[PDB]
Amino acid sequence: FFDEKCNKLKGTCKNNCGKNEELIALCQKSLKCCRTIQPSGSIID
Repeated sequence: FFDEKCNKLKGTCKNNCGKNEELIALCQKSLKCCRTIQPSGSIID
């Protein structure tokens, strides 16, 4: 449910977070929902 909503927020479940990506939710199979955050501005918060 948590990163199911992350899926809606277009967060991809990967092992290690990539470019400007942060860990927002813990998935199964050791995947983590990482959001590709937009730079230049104050992230997403």
